[PDB]
Amino acid sequence: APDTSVSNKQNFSTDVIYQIFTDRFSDGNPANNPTGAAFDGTCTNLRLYCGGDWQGIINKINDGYLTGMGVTAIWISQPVENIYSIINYSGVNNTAYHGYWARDFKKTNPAYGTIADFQNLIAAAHAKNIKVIIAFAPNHTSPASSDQPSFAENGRLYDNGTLLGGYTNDTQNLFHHNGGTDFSTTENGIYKNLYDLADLNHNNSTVDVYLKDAIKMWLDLGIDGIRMDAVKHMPFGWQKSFMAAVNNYKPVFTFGEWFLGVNEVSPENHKFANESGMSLLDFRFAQKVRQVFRDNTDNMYGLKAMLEGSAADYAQVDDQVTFIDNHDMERFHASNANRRKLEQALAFTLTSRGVPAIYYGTEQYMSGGTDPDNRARIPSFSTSTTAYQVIQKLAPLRKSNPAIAYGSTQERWINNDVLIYERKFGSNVAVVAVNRNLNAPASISGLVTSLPQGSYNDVLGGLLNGNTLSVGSGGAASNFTLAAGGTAVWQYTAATATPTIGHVGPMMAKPGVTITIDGRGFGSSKGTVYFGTTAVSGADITSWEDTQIKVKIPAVAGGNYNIKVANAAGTASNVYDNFEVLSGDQVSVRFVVNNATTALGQNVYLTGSVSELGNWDPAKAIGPMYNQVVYQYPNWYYDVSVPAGKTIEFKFLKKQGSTVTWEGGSNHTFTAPSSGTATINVNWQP
Ligand SMILES: OC[C@H]1O[C@H](O[C@H]2[C@H](O)[C@@H](O)[C@@H](O[C@H]3[C@H](O)[C@@H](O)[C@@H](O[C@H]4[C@H](O)[C@@H](O)[C@@H](O[C@H]5[C@H](O)[C@@H](O)[C@@H](O[C@H]6[C@H](O)[C@@H](O)[C@@H](O[C@H]7[C@H](O)[C@@H](O)[C@H](O)O[C@@H]7CO)O[C@@H]6CO)O[C@@H]5CO)O[C@@H]4CO)O[C@@H]3CO)O[C@@H]2CO)[C@H](O)[C@@H](O)[C@@H]1O
Ligand SMILES: OC[C@H]1O[C@H](O[C@H]2[C@H](O)[C@@H](O)[C@@H](O[C@H]3[C@H](O)[C@@H](O)[C@@H](O[C@H]4[C@H](O)[C@@H](O)[C@H](O)O[C@@H]4CO)O[C@@H]3CO)O[C@@H]2CO)[C@H](O)[C@@H](O)[C@@H]1O
Ligand SMILES: OC[C@H]1O[C@H](O[C@H]2[C@H](O)[C@@H](O)[C@@H](O[C@H]3[C@H](O)[C@@H](O)[C@@H](O[C@H]4[C@H](O)[C@@H](O)[C@H](O)O[C@@H]4CO)O[C@@H]3CO)O[C@@H]2CO)[C@H](O)[C@@H](O)[C@@H]1O
Ligand SMILES: OC[C@H]1O[C@H](O[C@H]2[C@H](O)[C@@H](O)[C@@H](O)O[C@@H]2CO)[C@H](O)[C@@H](O)[C@@H]1O
Ligand SMILES: [Ca+2]
Ligand SMILES: [Ca+2]
Ligand SMILES: [Ca+2]
Repeated sequence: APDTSVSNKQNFSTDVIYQIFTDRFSDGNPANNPTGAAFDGTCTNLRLYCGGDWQGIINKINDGYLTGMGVTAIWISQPVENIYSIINYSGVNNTAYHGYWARDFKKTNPAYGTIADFQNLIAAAHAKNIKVIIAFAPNHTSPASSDQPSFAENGRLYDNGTLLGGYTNDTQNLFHHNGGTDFSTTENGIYKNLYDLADLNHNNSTVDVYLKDAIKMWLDLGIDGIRMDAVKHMPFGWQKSFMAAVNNYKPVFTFGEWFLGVNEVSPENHKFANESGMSLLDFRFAQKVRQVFRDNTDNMYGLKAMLEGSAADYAQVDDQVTFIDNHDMERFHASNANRRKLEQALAFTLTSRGVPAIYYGTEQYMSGGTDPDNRARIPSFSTSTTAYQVIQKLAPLRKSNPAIAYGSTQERWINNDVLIYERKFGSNVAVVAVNRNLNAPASISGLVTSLPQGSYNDVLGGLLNGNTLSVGSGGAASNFTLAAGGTAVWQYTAATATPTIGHVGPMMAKPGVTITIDGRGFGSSKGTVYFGTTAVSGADITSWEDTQIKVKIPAVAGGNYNIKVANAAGTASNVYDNFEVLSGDQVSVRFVVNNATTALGQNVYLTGSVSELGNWDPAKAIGPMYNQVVYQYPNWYYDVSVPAGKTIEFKFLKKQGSTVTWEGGSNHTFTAPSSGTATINVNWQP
């Protein structure tokens, strides 16, 4: 099958996602609607259930609303059963309409539908070439109070109907009891509760095994991707072991929600996306786009800087999920704003690197403040809005032109208000011009591109006041006027002679697992696949065609490898780096080191005899470790994904910048559990 096939669960770069807030999209089955004080059929009270369900989504898939727009993927509110409580937060009733207050990760939220309904959704979507992503929020259960067990459902967690425990009298320590986070530090936000939500303790074996078994149930139901919620608030090491469980079973595109504020560039964020096994929602992209196209707090130079910086900071920038708004922030389109601002932001996002995700209702020019005002019921299913047409015209390009899906990004023309950028992959090219100034046109002279000589029509057909482009020899474009608010897209596609890799997924797994290599120019005959210097050919290459290769990871030592392929003739492709071969199945283990004193700025890290611990390379040591919440300085702790059942030697380090101080004595040693969790507690050796 080609890279663009709906069956490709490992690559969403050729797709356009539609963010569906289930309760607010379409009530296709009034019979499953909640009743009484928990429901408002008019959807005036945005904190109660309005009735939106999976049958509704199926209907909108079948009547062409989404397909007519060029949407090829959707994500939905967490499908698992939520609490049924109607919580009164200071005179206002609140329900779990949003799906984030889970009580049973192995059952469905009856308001959205039954397991049968979910199966029907997966089937209907796939029949229309639409992939399905589910939100999954394993960070917590629901609102709770340990002193007041009668409040809500006391954050109780059930295992397919069987009660495991609640927040009160939690002798099993299924949850954290460290108060609520104040977001002061990453550690603080991980081991303390978000709001009043009962924080799950992933170091508890029951919780660990339960959640991994739960996600596998959904994987078996045929989901195509996972949107991990609140990933900045769960142990990064545990999450890596979670992604390993997923990838070593049935790998599907996974990305997490890690909020970044305006002007926030986070090295931790980058590292997480680069080493966790999942990518992230591109807040850096979203926030900059809002600054430039919505709030006028930065110009095109800032947009360019974001594009160049992110392409260098994220190992796989093409896996970051882009957007201009979501279910938490104010909708991009302000009531009194010119609609062209939204239309340009959409065009920009749809033609830029990554995986575009459009919040439901954006195309209907919905406006709204922060939660819950940004969650109104979609007011119309009109295909006649300009925004709907913009998406309809550009979304399909991610499938037809690989430069959009996998291409590099290069600024070709720029000033305060104008940015003309080029996407290029193999012989494929796309050039996009955007003039955010709604009052002043710009004279574009001296524009040079990789487009072959010829005349190019605006893919938007002038919808956003674009124009035709005339390209002479050398890719030089004839002088033209870019209209005020003008947005144009010019593109070129052609066969690529040389094998070219545009995407690889998953990027982390143990040997034997099948990975998907997408691109162009692979040829129809099986070639060779390289993991570092190791060559793979023949039987282990399950399938091979021009745009997609399915190949099993060879039994090489755990570590980071460059991926490369060669066609049957022996011509080598470009290198796709940062592939992590795991040393085997993974388990999450908590390491605790006692009496490790340090100077301000100096932190403790973990190093060891397996790749999961950096193979004794301080530059790849695990950390910085924590020392405030679960354990207190001079004691440090950290949760780490390590190969199950392996005997591992390790030591702790104290690092100040790249300056390292090693534990003295012999290495510490332990054998990781075969499944579940474990805690290894040792003393710092001088
Ligand atoms: O021994 C003393 C005492 O200890 C214990 O009590 C402590 C608690 O255990 C501890 O958690 C802590 O609770 C307090 C909080 O720290 C504090 O912040 C405060 O919480 C308020 C909050 O400040 C209010 O704003 C309000 O919250 C609102 C939000 O503002 C709304 O936006 C909304 O939210 C929900 C969203 O609508 C949902 O979509 C979803 O959000 C998800 C996002 O959409 C998604 O993108 C993201 O990634 O993930 C999100 C989560 O899935 O869920 C949101 C949360 O439900 O609605 C909420 C609710 O109205 O209200 C909260 C609650 O009041 O006050 C807390 C109570 O004090 O501190 C306690 C005291 O130290 C013991 O439990 C106790 O018995 C002991 O006596
Ligand atoms: O995000 C919050 C902060 O995180 C990081 O801070 C960590 C430090 O870099 C790391 O050294 C350690 O800090 C411990 C000190 O090493 C240790 O000496 C002692 O600190 C003393 C201090 O020496 C003394 O001068 C002062 O009067 O009292 C301090 C005791 O509170 O304990 C420290 C731990 O409490 O761990 C820190 C994380 O907990 C970032 O480096 C920092 O910039 C962030 O603000
Ligand atoms: O990769 C080949 C070798 O791998 C393994 O060796 C690793 C060690 O097992 C591991 O402990 C660590 O070694 C560090 C020491 O633990 C640490 O004490 C220090 O050693 C200093 C020593 O303190 C000092 O007295 C002496 O003068 O210099 C030593 C350094 O040469 O740093 C060590 C790291 O440089 O990392 C080792 C890998 O680098 C296998 O155990 C070994 O058999 C293999 O040959
Ligand atoms: O002609 C090559 C040149 O094209 C672009 O330069 C633009 C510049 O961005 C505009 O602001 C204005 O000064 O016109 C120039 C072309 O004459 C590229 O930005 C530049 O890197 C490239 O060399
Ligand atoms: Ca319904
Ligand atoms: Ca947490
Ligand atoms: Ca890369």
